[PDB]
Amino acid sequence: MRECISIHVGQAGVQIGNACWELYCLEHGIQPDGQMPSDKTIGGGDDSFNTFFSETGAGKHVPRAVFVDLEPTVVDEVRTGTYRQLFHPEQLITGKEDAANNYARGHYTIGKEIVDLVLDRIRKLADQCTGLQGFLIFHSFGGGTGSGFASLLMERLSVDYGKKSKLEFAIYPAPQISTAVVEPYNTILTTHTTLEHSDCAFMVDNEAIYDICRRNLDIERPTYTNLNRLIAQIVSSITASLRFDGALNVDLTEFQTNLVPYPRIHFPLATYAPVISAEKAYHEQLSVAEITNACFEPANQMVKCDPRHGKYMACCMLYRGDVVPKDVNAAIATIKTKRTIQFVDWCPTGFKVGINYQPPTVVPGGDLAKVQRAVCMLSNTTAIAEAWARLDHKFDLMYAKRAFVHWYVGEGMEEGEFSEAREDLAALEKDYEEVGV
Amino acid sequence: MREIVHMQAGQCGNQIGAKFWEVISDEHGIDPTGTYHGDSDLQLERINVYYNEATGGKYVPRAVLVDLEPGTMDSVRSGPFGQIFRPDNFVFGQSGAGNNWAKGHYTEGAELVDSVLDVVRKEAESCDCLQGFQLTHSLGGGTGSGMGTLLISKIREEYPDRIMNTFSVVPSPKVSDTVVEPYNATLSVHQLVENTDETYCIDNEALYDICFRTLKLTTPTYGDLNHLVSATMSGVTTCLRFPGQLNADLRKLAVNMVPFPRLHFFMPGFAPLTSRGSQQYRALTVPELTQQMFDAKNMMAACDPRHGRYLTVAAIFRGRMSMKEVDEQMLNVQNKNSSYFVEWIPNNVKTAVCDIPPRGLKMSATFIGNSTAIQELFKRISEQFTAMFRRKAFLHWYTGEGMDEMEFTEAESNMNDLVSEYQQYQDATAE
Amino acid sequence: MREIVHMQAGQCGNQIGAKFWEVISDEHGIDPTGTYHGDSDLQLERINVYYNEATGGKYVPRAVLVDLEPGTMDSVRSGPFGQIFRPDNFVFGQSGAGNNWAKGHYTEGAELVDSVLDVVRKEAESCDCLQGFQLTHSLGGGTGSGMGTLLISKIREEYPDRIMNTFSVVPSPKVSDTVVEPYNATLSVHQLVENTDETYCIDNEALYDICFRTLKLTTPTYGDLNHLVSATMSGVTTCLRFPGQLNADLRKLAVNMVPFPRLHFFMPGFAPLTSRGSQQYRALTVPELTQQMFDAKNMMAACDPRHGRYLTVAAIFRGRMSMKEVDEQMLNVQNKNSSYFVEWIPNNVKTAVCDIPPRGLKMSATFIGNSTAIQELFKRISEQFTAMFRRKAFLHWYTGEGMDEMEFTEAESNMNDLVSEYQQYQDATAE
Amino acid sequence: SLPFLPGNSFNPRLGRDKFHKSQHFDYSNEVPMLVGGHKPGIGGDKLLG
Amino acid sequence: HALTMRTQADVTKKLGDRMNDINFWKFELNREIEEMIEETDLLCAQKKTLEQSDRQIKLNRGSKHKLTMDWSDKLSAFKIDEKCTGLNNNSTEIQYKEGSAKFEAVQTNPQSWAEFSHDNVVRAEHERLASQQLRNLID
Amino acid sequence: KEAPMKVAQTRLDHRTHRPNVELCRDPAQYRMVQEVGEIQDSIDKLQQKLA
Amino acid sequence: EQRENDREEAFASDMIRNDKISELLQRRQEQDIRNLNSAMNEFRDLHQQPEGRR
Amino acid sequence: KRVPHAGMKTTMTSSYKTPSDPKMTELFSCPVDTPWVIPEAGPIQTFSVPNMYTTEYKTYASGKPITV
Amino acid sequence: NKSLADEQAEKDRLRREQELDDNFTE
Amino acid sequence: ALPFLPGNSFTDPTQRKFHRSQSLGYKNGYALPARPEVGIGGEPLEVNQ
Amino acid sequence: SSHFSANQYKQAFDSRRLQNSQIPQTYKERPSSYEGFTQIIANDRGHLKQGVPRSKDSPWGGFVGTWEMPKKIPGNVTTYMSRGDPAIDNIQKTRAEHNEYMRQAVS
Ligand SMILES: Nc1nc2c(ncn2[C@@H]2O[C@H](COP(=O)(O)OP(=O)(O)OP(=O)(O)O)[C@@H](O)[C@H]2O)c(=O)[nH]1
Ligand SMILES: Nc1nc2c(ncn2[C@@H]2O[C@H](COP(=O)(O)OP(=O)(O)O)[C@@H](O)[C@H]2O)c(=O)[nH]1
Ligand SMILES: Nc1nc2c(ncn2[C@@H]2O[C@H](COP(=O)(O)OP(=O)(O)O)[C@@H](O)[C@H]2O)c(=O)[nH]1
Ligand SMILES: [Mg+2]
Repeated sequence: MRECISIHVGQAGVQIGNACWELYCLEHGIQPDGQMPSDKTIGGGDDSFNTFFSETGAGKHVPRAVFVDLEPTVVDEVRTGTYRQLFHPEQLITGKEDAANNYARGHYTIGKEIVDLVLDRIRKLADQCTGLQGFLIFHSFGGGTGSGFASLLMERLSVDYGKKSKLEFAIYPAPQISTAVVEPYNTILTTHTTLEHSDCAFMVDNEAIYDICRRNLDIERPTYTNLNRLIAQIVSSITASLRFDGALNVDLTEFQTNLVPYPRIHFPLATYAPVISAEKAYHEQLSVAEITNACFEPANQMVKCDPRHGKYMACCMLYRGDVVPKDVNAAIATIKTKRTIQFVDWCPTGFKVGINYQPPTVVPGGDLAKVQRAVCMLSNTTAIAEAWARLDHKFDLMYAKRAFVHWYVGEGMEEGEFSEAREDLAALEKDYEEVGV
Repeated sequence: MREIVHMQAGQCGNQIGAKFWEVISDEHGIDPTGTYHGDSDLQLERINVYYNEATGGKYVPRAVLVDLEPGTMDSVRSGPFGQIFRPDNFVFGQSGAGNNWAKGHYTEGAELVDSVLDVVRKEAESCDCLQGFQLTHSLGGGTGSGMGTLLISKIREEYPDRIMNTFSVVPSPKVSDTVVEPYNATLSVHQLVENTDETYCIDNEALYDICFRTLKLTTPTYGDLNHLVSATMSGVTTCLRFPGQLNADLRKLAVNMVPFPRLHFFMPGFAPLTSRGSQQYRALTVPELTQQMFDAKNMMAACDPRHGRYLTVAAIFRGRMSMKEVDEQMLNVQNKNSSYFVEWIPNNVKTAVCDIPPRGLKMSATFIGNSTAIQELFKRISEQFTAMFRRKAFLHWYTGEGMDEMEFTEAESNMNDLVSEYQQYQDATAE
Repeated sequence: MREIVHMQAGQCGNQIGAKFWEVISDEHGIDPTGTYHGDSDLQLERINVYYNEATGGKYVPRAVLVDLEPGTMDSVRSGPFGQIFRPDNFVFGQSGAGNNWAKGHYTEGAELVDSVLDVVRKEAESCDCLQGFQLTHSLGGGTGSGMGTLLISKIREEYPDRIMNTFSVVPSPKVSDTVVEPYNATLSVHQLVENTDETYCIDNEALYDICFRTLKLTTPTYGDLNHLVSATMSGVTTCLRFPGQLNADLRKLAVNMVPFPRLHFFMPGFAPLTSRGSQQYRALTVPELTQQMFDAKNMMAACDPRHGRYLTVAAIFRGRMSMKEVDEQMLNVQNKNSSYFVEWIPNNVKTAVCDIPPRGLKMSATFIGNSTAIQELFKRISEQFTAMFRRKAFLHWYTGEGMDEMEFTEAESNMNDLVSEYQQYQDATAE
Repeated sequence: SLPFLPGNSFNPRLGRDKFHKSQHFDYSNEVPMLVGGHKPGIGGDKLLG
Repeated sequence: HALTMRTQADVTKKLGDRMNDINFWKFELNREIEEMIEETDLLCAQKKTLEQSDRQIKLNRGSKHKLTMDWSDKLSAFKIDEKCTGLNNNSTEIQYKEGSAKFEAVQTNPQSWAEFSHDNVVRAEHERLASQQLRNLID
Repeated sequence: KEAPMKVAQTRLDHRTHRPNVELCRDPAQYRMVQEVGEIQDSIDKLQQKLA
Repeated sequence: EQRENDREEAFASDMIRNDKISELLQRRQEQDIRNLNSAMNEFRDLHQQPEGRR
Repeated sequence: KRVPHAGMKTTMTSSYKTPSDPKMTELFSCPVDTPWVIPEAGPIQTFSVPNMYTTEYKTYASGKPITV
Repeated sequence: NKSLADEQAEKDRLRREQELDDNFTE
Repeated sequence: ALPFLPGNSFTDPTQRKFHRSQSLGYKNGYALPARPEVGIGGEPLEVNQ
Repeated sequence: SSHFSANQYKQAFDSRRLQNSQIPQTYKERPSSYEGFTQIIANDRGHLKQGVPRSKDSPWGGFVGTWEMPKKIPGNVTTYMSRGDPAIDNIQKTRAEHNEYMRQAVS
């Protein structure tokens, strides 16, 4: 009955999808060939996998995912990888040319090449689903397929499916870490397109997760695998209550209601605790109050945006493990009595608590230690107006000289979309300052 | 043969009512497969208050499970005492309102009320007396508040004179567990005031305080909270379900509770309650039962009764006792605490005594009280509502699902009038 | 000793009647070879009603099998319980109507009705009392509708006083099953109004929801669909075959329902209906049996008697039960749902009771209703007919098979007049 | 499941691959007659008579 | 009744843990078999010094045979533990038999059985590395 | 107690067919042999009360 | 009165046993569906390899 | 001469490998056994209450005085 | 957690040996 | 060993399987409740009908 | 091209519980009733004769393809609350322009 269709667009989205589907296969006991390990006795005759893996009449558990990227490799790496038998051949869609860090290529010329095919696959998966909780779109604002085609797919999904829940996982561009030059252009255009065609877009960024891996896990070479493993743990703690028994159950259609106060303010943060290594987990108690304080500590954030400079508007706490609601209430009340954490005056009831009995899952060969309790904290501070200001300053800095505009012009968009995108983001910044005051 | 039709809606409803059914089944001697392994015939004499007779010794509960989303209903039908319910009494949707009163009341929740009323009509006309309906809902949620109050309104229109008892898990002073719970609580209590004739306000912080202080319990879990709530559900029905020296059914309780039609919010209580290693210090007697009832610690609401005035109060005792002892205890409480009771009503205590105690306990007692301290709960909800409503926050999620600001304004004014009524009856003098 | 002859026309009629002879051979103890292996003598005690006796112990059915192609009758003969039918009763042609009413009524069915009439005349003069005729067909096919209505017309010309029953598998509102169903149904109903004594309009979609919701069953299959239809026929006919406290044959049924001659279109219903694994929770009482009768979801037609108004209701309780429970439940359901009942007919329910329940059942109950809600079916058919006939859809087949357009206009006018009288008797008041 | 009953019937055709239908009725020269009686049932299964 | 049911639950849990251990070792040395086949095919392509290649390849083929011996043993143990975990009170296969509460003669510790499988895998890895060094020597 | 008594016993001898090295005295057989002794012990408590 | 109640209870018990037997047969038919699907997968893996196409 | 360990070995194939670890048992089953057995409430526990399941109507024509 | 840290240290040592081998076959 | 009275319920701290089997579901367009066969964690049900 | 309702059986036969989560196609349920007989308004070719009213819509229906859809979609907001007055004017203007674009593509 619970159904989440997971669309991974972009190279970042596809790699994060690899990590998250490895995590779900491990959590539901599905081997990489897509079958139960030659037994139907683990969990009995269970169908708790139905939230992620469609099941045929023979034991093959095909997932409910669509992996889309215009460029070859990466998706073809999934095709020729260890999880080759698990994924359906039409579930992995690949074009000929690459979007090449171009929002115009992703949105007008090359993105519209594959959008009918991707929508057809999404339609078949939705018709196979017995009642959708929503879509989970994994992408990055860096540019190209994860920006232009992601915005186009969201726009067409808003056309077709109406008021269906769309939960987004965006690798937001880091404040100083960057791997491209047109990241502000692509981010401004994608945000302007997807202000109205979105519900709740969780943000992560590579710089803050690098700092997390350096400080907590003590990894001096964090590659994208570790980053995607923490993102997989975040999305698994998000979706755990649809598939595991919990004291307080939260589903996918409550994250918009409990975290979007106003229709343009739909860009929440993300935090996971306790992100810890084995030698530090041997020392630390990792109690409920400790991890609850660690979530609101302004060093465990994964968005690289100090929330002391902003005011909390909403929070969604997702506890999992052998956590008790009595200590949950005690810790979340001590946070409210604490003065470092500051809330808006118009939201006294600013928390949504969801408790799940299932302990966190330890991947083999991973970096996180084995913990009995965990919190996935989902804040909605107005501190992100700082990041919007820095991004808008970069956009104006490259836009006054009209640099890199001729690529977008030659690939199918004029100056009007640039101008109205910057106007919309300035209006968004004024909205953030107004909702802050 | 006063039947009672049970209704559990929402996640909290489907948990609390399931615990209620598995604590009623042990009192009436019903095993998990549904047969009657009873000790005395007193368990079988009044089993039709909650059960319908089936083939053999099978007794099926008269409960309706309503939810817009499977989940905890699957959990309670896969746990113990979950296969006794009839599979047709499991009306479920597919989306879920999910902390949205508008989505639970004026959307896809409204295209389940036909099936729910079909099930309720079946279980209602499969009766002969039909004392009342009771609901176990969860003010602060989507399918507990909205859909539950919609069912309350429709069934109140169908059956006006029968009892419409509700058990509302109200929002907490500290900790929210839902961002939009002031909106949900106000929009649900607006329906509750005009529709229901008696409503028991259970608060999760009060349950936590009882389990942490009277019971210690280290790690309580929601099972013990639901057990406390369920014990007080059974405490107001034990007079119907077993013979006593002084019987008082739900209608007698309502008549001796509410002085005015808009004062039907009580604070329940169950007070044989000891710690783990505290049996050696309390040899249970009627006087310490009464002082544990009237103690502010063992009140299942955040409303301190010392910050108010007891309009009326009822006490349903179970077990073996002396009526002289019971009446002298309540008179002694009233005479010592004169200012905590309204002076224009003499003997605010309505006593009922049933001979049959709960199993294990020698004798028990259930406390319910209509006091003017519930204005603190309604005033806190009004304060949070007017904090969230001035800036129009989290309100497009309601007006896009299809309502208007006039309903919010009317609900706020209704609850303010409720606060004003409680305040004017708190400080009213005799002459 | 009152004999009735059974005719099957078309694919639907052939399969439904084959299942009907299967179930009424099972309840009479007839093995597939044709002999008798029943337990009690009551099974063969009134065996003359449905079976003719050959030499020895052979009991052939009193059935006529009509289809323009060997086809479905070939499957029936090469199916179980297919060897009991006499090979001389299989009347078939060579061409086969291509879902064409004009072909089944004017071209292909014209030069086969003589052979069918000779078979029917012989098999009816073999009778001793000859109560009447019953025909199974659909109003959506070529030889089911056209040849069936031609048979009805010729048989009413032959024997004008005998009872006529049709089982009339009507087109469904949802899905299609044939694209020329409005033409076939409009041309067949125009014959059924002026030539049938009673007509049970049976809907595939209503039977689908009956077989899939109230019986679960996952894959329903036409075996179970036709068996539900056959169970309704057995419950209708049973007072001829088994004794009871208050018996009622076909003429009693037709007299006590049909108020005015062109209002003999009924909705059948069989109401023991237990889902898989809910018999443990089932109570098995007369009030529950009557409640499962008088539920709108249990009708075998798409029309809603809650939308319409009941004219006459016939209930046959086939089994052992009490006149107390039966009569008081009929009175209670009437007095509660007096809105869905005509006031100018006081106590508009006929009650019949048999004594032999189905094998494996304690009690059964067949439901027949003559509500004014059945005008919705004819409104659907007539509106689809208008939408096709305005643009002359598929009309070249009917005109090229030698048949004019004034036949279509007269059929539509008769159906619209039928809806007019049904609405008139719905909204007419007492005084 | 021993009594017949509405809906209490299962599938004997389960797992079968052949569903061949034999022509039991045909016109020999001009008259209709049962040309079967020596032909099997559905899928080649033997009949009774 | 409570004690007998709860002991049965503990027995089923321990059988499930044993089944997981069998499945892990099964998959591990099956993967080792696959790498042995792939390395053998590469050595065949490199062969197409010759006597040394023949000896090393024969050692590889024998190590693959020993791994397959172990795989058959673990597959048989897995199919046994499947039905032993699946059996319960309601199942019909449950049967009278004579006194079977015995500890047999010469049995293995779990650590000794895991050590035997680990030594098989280590010997296969040594043969694989030797064949890789032989391929590098040829090239 | 008749069902769980033979659930143990049928499980033992079916686990004696482990071919060469899988015949293991794992920490499942230790609890499983004790189950045979315990259920027979608990039968004797019931039969003593039955007598 | 005892004979009336005994007849009603005996009929009811026959109902329960028939429904339980029917449900068990339905579960066996579902397992047969799974077995036929596995056999079809084995037939596709055996007789329908891409090299076997003409 | 290509380097042996980091020569041709893709990141996903070296990191997103098939899961294989001897500690998969602890993922879904605790090695610590549960330290209790709990039966249902019994007759000696529901009848330890003095004069249990009797009412005040039973003292009529009983012959015993009322000390309850 | 002790076993996890021990095998992570062993994997780190094997990493160091492999990277040293790559550096010296450069 | 204990009566069912408020704080006399003990939960197992060892189990970590949990999950949730989907029993109540939809097929075609209708509510099939379906018989539950798996508890919370694959443990057998205390009642088997 | 019609459903004409199912009375009791509206629990099923809606697209959301028929596993079709897209936007439903709305039909005309609760069918009407006529008095009898129809005008023929068509020849033996399916053509509409001279005089009958004809729809101004396209005879091939309306299906705006991917490459003729407008490059801007409004957002499906249907709330108009807590927005500025220029914001509401902008949403209404772009709704009108995109509806005009779809009408241009259809006809
Ligand atoms: N967390 C995480 N971020 C990634 C990963 N891969 C890429 N990114 C981020 O994605 C941003 C660039 O977007 P890409 O996904 O590479 O671009 P694209 O979606 O493939 O579209 P094109 O550039 O046209 O090919 C970079 O700034 C990275 O921060 C990954 O594996 N994990
Ligand atoms: N007493 C009690 N309260 C509960 C239980 N489950 C949830 N709640 C409370 O219900 C509130 C959440 O409401 P929710 O169940 O999500 O409402 P719904 O979405 O309409 O079902 C929280 O504040 C919890 O404190 C329970 O089992 N017992
Ligand atoms: N209930 C039921 N309906 C049937 C069966 N076979 C056909 N029908 C219905 O009959 C209609 C088609 O009529 P058809 O049998 O082709 O008539 P014919 O062409 O004159 O033989 C369809 O709407 C079907 O729903 C059956 O075995 N059972
Ligand atoms: Mg790329």
